[PDB]
Amino acid sequence: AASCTTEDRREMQLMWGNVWSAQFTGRRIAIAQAVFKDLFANVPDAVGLFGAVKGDEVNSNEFKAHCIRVVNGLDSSIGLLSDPATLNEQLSHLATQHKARSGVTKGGFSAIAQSFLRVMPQVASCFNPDAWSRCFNRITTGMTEPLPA
Amino acid sequence: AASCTTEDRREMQLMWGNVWSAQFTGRRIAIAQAVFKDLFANVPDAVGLFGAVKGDEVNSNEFKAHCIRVVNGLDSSIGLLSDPATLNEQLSHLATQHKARSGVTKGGFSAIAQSFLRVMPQVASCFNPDAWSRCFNRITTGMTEPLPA
Amino acid sequence: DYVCGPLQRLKVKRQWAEAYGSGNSREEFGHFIWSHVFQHSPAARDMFKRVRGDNIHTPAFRAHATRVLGGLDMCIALLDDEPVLNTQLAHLAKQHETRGVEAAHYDTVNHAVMMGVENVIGSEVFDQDAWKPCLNVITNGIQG
Amino acid sequence: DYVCGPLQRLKVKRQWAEAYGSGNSREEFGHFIWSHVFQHSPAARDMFKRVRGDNIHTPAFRAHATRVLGGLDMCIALLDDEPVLNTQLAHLAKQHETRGVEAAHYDTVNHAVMMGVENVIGSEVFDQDAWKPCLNVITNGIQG
Amino acid sequence: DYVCGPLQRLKVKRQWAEAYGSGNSREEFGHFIWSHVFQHSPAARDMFKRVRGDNIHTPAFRAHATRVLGGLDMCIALLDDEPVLNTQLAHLAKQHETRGVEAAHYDTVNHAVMMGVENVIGSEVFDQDAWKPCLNVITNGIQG
Amino acid sequence: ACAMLERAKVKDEWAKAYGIGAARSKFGDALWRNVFNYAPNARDIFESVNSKDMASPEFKAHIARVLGGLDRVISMLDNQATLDADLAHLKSQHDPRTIDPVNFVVFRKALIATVAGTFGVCFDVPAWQGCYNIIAKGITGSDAA
Amino acid sequence: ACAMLERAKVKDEWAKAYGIGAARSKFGDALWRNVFNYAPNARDIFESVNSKDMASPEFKAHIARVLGGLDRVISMLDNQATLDADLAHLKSQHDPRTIDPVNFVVFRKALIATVAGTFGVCFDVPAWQGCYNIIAKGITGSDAA
Amino acid sequence: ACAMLERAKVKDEWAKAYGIGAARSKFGDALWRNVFNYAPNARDIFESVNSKDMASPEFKAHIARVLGGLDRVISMLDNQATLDADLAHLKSQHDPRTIDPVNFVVFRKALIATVAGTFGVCFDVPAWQGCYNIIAKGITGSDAA
Amino acid sequence: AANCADAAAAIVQAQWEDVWSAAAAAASRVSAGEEVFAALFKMVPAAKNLFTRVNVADINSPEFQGHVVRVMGGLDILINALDDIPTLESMLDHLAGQHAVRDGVTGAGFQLMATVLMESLPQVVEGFNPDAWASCLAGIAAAISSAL
Amino acid sequence: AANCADAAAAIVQAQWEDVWSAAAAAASRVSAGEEVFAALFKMVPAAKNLFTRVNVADINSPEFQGHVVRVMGGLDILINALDDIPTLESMLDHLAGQHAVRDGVTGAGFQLMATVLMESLPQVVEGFNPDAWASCLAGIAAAISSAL
Ligand code: HEM
Ligand code: HEM
Ligand code: HEM
Ligand code: HEM
Ligand code: HEM
Ligand code: HEM
Ligand code: HEM
Ligand code: HEM
Ligand code: HEM
Ligand code: HEM
Ligand SMILES: [Zn+2]
Ligand SMILES: [Zn+2]
Ligand SMILES: [Zn+2]
Ligand SMILES: [Zn+2]
Ligand SMILES: [Zn+2]
Ligand SMILES: [Zn+2]
Repeated sequence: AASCTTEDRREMQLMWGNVWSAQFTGRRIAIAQAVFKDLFANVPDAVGLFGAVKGDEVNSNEFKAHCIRVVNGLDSSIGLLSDPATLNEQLSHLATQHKARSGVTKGGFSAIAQSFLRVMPQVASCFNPDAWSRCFNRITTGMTEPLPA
Repeated sequence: AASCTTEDRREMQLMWGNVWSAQFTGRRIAIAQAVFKDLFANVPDAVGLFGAVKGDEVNSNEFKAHCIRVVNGLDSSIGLLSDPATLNEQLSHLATQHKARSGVTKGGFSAIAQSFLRVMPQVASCFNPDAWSRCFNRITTGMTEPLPA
Repeated sequence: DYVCGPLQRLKVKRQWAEAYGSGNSREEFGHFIWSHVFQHSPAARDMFKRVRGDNIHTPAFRAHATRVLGGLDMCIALLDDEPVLNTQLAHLAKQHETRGVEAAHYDTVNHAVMMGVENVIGSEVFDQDAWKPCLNVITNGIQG
Repeated sequence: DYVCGPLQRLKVKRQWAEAYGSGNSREEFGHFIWSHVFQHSPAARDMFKRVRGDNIHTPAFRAHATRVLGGLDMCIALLDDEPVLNTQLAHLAKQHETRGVEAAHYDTVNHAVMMGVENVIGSEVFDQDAWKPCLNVITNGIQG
Repeated sequence: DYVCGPLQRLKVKRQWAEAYGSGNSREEFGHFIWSHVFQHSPAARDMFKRVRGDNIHTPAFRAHATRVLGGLDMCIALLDDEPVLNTQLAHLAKQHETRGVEAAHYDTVNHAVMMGVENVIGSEVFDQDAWKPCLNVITNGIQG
Repeated sequence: ACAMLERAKVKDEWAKAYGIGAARSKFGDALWRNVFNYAPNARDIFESVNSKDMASPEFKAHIARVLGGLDRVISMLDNQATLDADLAHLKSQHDPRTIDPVNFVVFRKALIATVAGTFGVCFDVPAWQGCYNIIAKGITGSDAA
Repeated sequence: ACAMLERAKVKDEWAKAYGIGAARSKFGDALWRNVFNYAPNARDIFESVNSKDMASPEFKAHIARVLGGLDRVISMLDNQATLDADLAHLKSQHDPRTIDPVNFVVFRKALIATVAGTFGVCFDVPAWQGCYNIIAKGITGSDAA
Repeated sequence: ACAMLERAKVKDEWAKAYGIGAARSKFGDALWRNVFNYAPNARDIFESVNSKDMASPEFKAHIARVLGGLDRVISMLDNQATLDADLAHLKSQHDPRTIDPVNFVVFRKALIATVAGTFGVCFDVPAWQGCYNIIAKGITGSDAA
Repeated sequence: AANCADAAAAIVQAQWEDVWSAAAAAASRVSAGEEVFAALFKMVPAAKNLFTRVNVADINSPEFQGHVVRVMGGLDILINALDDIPTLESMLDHLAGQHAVRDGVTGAGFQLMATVLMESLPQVVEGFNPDAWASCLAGIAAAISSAL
Repeated sequence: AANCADAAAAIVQAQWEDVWSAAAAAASRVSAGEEVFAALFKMVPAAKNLFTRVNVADINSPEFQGHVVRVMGGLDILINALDDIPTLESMLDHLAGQHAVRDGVTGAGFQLMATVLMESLPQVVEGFNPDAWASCLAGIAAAISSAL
């Protein structure tokens, strides 16, 4: 709806912290994949962007490692929501890492976001779509500064 | 009876900690001697083992220093009962220090043990012979690994 | 007293878990580490000119540390999956490629990280014979 | 501001008492000391190859420290009995005889121990003009 | 990331306030600082032979530190009043005149003081880009 | 199956769970959160009641009404007479919305979660599924639910 | 359906519910009370383990074992390899007892009650029913449960 | 008998019992209440110290002194040298008062009561009687107490 | 009797729970087991031919992994029911029967197992206590192996 | 509506209170204001001629210092009544009127002001939170400027 409120961030933080596995990559990959699999399904030409990391063989080490890196990145931001000043820097960095890849559109995020929304509720316990969305989009906004559309 | 239980170690630790004098050698020597005096009484040829430390002149500096060292050793183990992993190393060391002295038999300990049992109740407050024994023997077992018998 | 065996890995995994806390004290966890790093090698700061390596008390640097510990978390988390682990370690290696990270630099950071972990979980329980070697597996990977 | 007089001894005796606690925190008390020792003289570790001087976080080493502080306790406890004290100091000396302990090594350990004691009892109250000299009396004894 | 601007001064003023506490913990605040100073420059102690610089755990030295932090408080408090500030800074300068305080000496003390301040108020919030420069304004004043 | 005993029981538990006052609002909010997480697509169905803002008075009002229905129906399980008539009424209210009866199954699931989750391990799963169906049947004459 | 996510989830919840120590005994006792109340005739099945005295060490021991099975199986949901083998093993243990597979349905119900009842309104009913069935199927190759 | 161990022990317990600060006053008051209840006639002996008003500073002062004696003597049990001399001193102070040594027995009793009563079941009765006597003997060279 | 001090027991509990709770990871449970056996074998390879039925031929096989897990479950069941002495009895009795029937299992095959857990638990456990563990472990290692 | 989350609000409160409480110092309040405007001017000097009435000619003049303070008091009033949404309304309404009447003040003069506070608050504030601040500030910067 409106904006990612403090209350919201606390919520966002829990929904995430609960499905997060601090000792193994299992769940991370499982979730990451569920998302990408869904992204690639609703956006055909998307897969073409992850050539460098074998986005075709979602079970390939190259891509798993990627998922790991993605899930990690989102963890970075989500947790950093408690310190906006620093979040800003972090998201700006992520932004740059993405400006550098041709094909990455602001609307691509708009999509992956829907995907997460379809996935999280399946793995997360008492999921709060609204709150999650508000804050997810806050993170998105930063990550996607100069990207096209 | 059986084995030196956690509960037992706690008890052992108190019975000892209470008669222990952290600032002076007085009581230490007093107790040490009471023990050795009793050991030497029930085991004639025992005194012959402490020649290096004038076990004949129990009031000699050489022997007092010894008592101090013994009492200290036992303190080391008793307190280390709370950390078996490290106790093991410590007792093993004590064991070696004793394997190196000819005449020191496993049965010698069996004796000094009885002595302590006769002395402690005299100086210690509400003494618990059973618990003390269980744990004393635990410390003994380690100290006397390769010794004859 | 080395060899980052499967059990040592499980151990480091759990201890890392405790140190990398829940998702809050990470700022202080990062600060401690990097703080310690520069206390040992004041010169090392010069490598982080892009991220305010002169003042680690900066959103810019804090964000940097975030990325570092984050990478570290991945490696530690991948420790049980040799194949994917090296794939990632490779990625990290390329991220350092140009930069002139000497071997002694990694030794320092590794040391610092352990200090950091010990600081949080305590000296009583802190498997050094597990962290030491396992951290090197990660370092030697980024090494190239 | 030296001379380990009878009063300074009484003082050290009591302060040692507080630091050497009841019989628990001795693990951490030992860790602090030895930890500090190697932070100053990383090389010194080489002398403790038999007792895992490479990782003080080891039952082997912990046991070592136990012996050390224990010896130390005796000496401090014997401080008031000159005759028996030197007899003991002599014993300790023989225990070090071969080993190549330099004077500067004892200075370090002494310093560390004081740091350890202060750490526990606090800077407000910590008679340095008592520990410093009295510790030397013990050290110079082991010295030989 | 410097320039002791009017806002940085306000900041330092407030943070100093918190560190210099209410009027109790000043003993420990002093101890920490000076302790740290000598940990870095053990030699510096030689300049304080008049005030037991050998044992900071002394009423004599504690009194010294009292004077120091006190002076420091004035300067920080005068930070907003340029004219009166320099008048004071001048006074402090004359108090050091003869004594051979090198530039590096002030760098150390300054560093220590910040460590002290951070120690008390915490790394989360501790404007380094404010203390660093503002402290220099004071130091460079005493400098002469 | 939904025996007379099973009904006395279903009522008993619903009562305990539905709570007294602020507890009811809480329960309702819990129930619907589940409904929309179990079947995220069913949300668009309630845009007429501002399902966009799950905290909007418009929707809380809705929750209020549906819970009230649920209550008045459950409480009447021991009176076929009324039960049937009221269920019939509800049917009249839902028929024109042309809702896929499968959604009513999702509901049953979500209700079970919410009620058991609030009531405790004592929750009688079979009795609930059975009697819940008597209601679902009455509202959308389908399989048996 | 029992997706990989549903499994990660079922495990997560089971963990929270099954508890750590004394909580486990409690859970077990709760579960079985339900099993025998849902199907009082199924009690005679366990007389071999003294189901006469539900507090007898003999039976608590049984509960212990079944829960242990339940745990080791659920925890392996993210590893078809082991899961299948272990489920196969359990089948070997139950086949000779010639048990009406309907009883395994009763169990599912009772399990749901007990776990949801302990876990809270967050309990994912569908995910549990789905994955519970993967286990029931593996233990007694039937319908899908 | 009063062995060196018995002495180390008597001291240990006295210390615990005599307490630190306000506890001492309390102990003293307890001790003397006992003395005068055990032997009500012995009260007239202390009129020189206003035993009429057991709460008078005059008497509290006395209690203070006797306890101080008791402490300095007990604490010296591990040093015959001093012990004897000090006990001898005390004898000099009491000899001229011509006190029936039986009173010193009453004291022993009362002391035991007071110390054991304060110290706990751990109180070593024999060790106390023994070592108490070493002191009574020294103060009033009699039987052995 | 399958007991140890109420407290010596609580210690083992915390420690065991520390490495094997219902909320760990399918991967961790496997490795603990894998290691336990690999070590149990290097010590006495003469024992491998005892698990032929469970694809011991390939320790990483599902059949064997499944077996290993069953063992862990068991040890858990025990360690945890250590506070309820009378139930641990039935616990043991059962396991005993289950082993007495496996032709080949020796009352010392267990002695080996013990030595293994002991030499490797401190690798995974935090402030591992060999004493508390020996006191509680030998109590039940002895009850399970009540035959041969 | 002049609101932000109950919590997003409590944050701003603590932070604002941190630098501007009734118990600060006449000198601190002045400097915060002085800096705020000096910055508000370097950004758009075309705005100086808007405070001609309050001796803007000499920012350190009593007349202007007095003005500056009035502004702070206002911002305080707002920030603090952030929890009482309906009162903050009147708060705004008033300020609005007070500004709508000052010929020259643009609905973007405020946009500038915002940017200024944002770029300089972190200088004085402790653990400054731009998000919470942006969420609450824009809420009222928007209400005050309800004209032009
Ligand atoms: C909207 C869909 C997105 C697209 C199309 C996109 C695309 C990409 C691509 C193609 C890469 C380069 C991979 C490579 O060659 O190594 C990348 C990297 C990355 N992305 Fe995204 N991304 C998206 C969303 C996200 C989100 C929401 C996050 C997490 C919050 C994220 C986190 C990352 C991270 C951490 C990296 C790796 C950077 C590195 O370590 O070098 N991405 N992304
Ligand atoms: C069973 C009776 C024991 C015998 C026969 C025995 C015998 C000895 C002898 C002869 C020495 C060598 C003394 C020398 O030449 O310096 C010695 C040293 C020692 N013993 Fe024992 N011991 C006995 C029991 C114990 C016990 C129970 C403890 C305390 C727990 C103990 C602690 C020590 C220590 C600490 C040393 C000194 C090592 C050193 O500093 O070099 N002993 N013992
Ligand atoms: C052993 C643990 C280490 C890990 C896991 C690690 C991880 C990382 C990661 C993920 C980045 C950010 C890459 C990006 O997103 O662009 C990074 C950057 C960097 N690392 Fe490391 N690193 C480690 C050790 C070191 C060491 C030993 C040094 C130097 C003493 C070092 C120096 C750098 C530098 C200079 C950067 C670039 C900073 C910038 O972005 O301007 N790293 N490291
Ligand atoms: C000033 C306090 C010191 C005391 C009271 C002390 C006491 C002890 C004691 C009791 C032992 C064990 C002897 C045995 O049981 O075999 C020991 C061992 C040792 N000490 Fe010292 N020591 C002190 C200082 C030092 C210093 C300054 C160093 C070296 C920097 C040092 C190096 C050693 C070494 C190498 C060992 C042998 C370790 C082994 O058993 O392998 N000690 N010390
Ligand atoms: C930057 C903060 C500093 C301040 C505000 C400061 C302040 C003071 C003050 C007020 C005194 C006492 C003067 C008196 O009452 O006679 C003093 C004394 C002294 N200061 Fe500083 N000082 C500072 C830094 C330094 C540094 C960098 C050093 C040396 C490393 C130093 C060395 C001395 C010495 C040697 C004394 C004389 C001690 C004595 O009375 O015997 N000061 N300082
Ligand atoms: C047994 C469970 C249910 C009960 C007792 C129930 C009861 C009610 C009641 C009392 C109303 C409002 C009556 C009024 O207009 O005054 C209502 C409205 C409605 N119900 Fe249900 N309902 C149930 C399940 C469902 C399900 C599963 C769906 C769809 C997935 C559904 C969709 C609707 C819709 C769309 C409205 C219209 C609300 C509006 O736009 O005003 N209901 N229901
Ligand atoms: C998915 C759920 C179930 C699991 C995981 C499970 C697991 C187990 C386990 C581990 C055992 C004991 C293995 C041994 O002998 O060592 C067992 C025994 C048994 N189970 Fe199941 N079981 C389940 C459901 C059922 C159901 C529904 C029934 C019957 C209504 C049943 C009847 C039995 C019987 C009769 C025994 C024999 C116990 C004896 O006499 O020793 N089980 N089950
Ligand atoms: C072992 C126990 C006793 C101790 C340690 C002891 C100690 C003392 C001390 C320290 C004083 C005062 C010394 C001074 O004049 O400065 C004193 C006074 C006195 N004691 Fe004892 N006493 C003991 C038992 C008794 C008993 C049993 C009696 C008589 C029943 C007694 C009768 C007196 C009297 C009459 C005084 C004179 C006080 C006065 O008038 O000033 N004492 N005693
Ligand atoms: C304390 C550790 C041990 C525990 C708790 C334990 C537990 C178990 C359990 C639960 C089973 C499977 C029960 C079933 O058939 O359903 C089992 C089977 C078995 N155990 Fe143990 N066991 C232990 C030690 C040993 C040892 C030391 C050996 C010998 C090396 C051994 C040999 C076997 C064999 C041969 C089987 C049969 C495997 C099969 O079904 O093919 N066990 N054990
Ligand atoms: C959020 C920040 C602002 C607040 C809370 C605020 C507050 C105030 C207050 C309380 C007054 C004086 C009311 C009175 O006449 O008694 C005032 C006057 C005024 N404000 Fe603002 N103001 C803000 C921003 C601005 C901005 C951005 C401008 C344009 C640069 C502006 C221009 C003026 C002018 C011209 C006056 C009249 C001065 C005079 O009396 O001569 N204000 N403001
Ligand atoms: Zn270091
Ligand atoms: Zn350490
Ligand atoms: Zn130092
Ligand atoms: Zn100090
Ligand atoms: Zn420093
Ligand atoms: Zn810092």
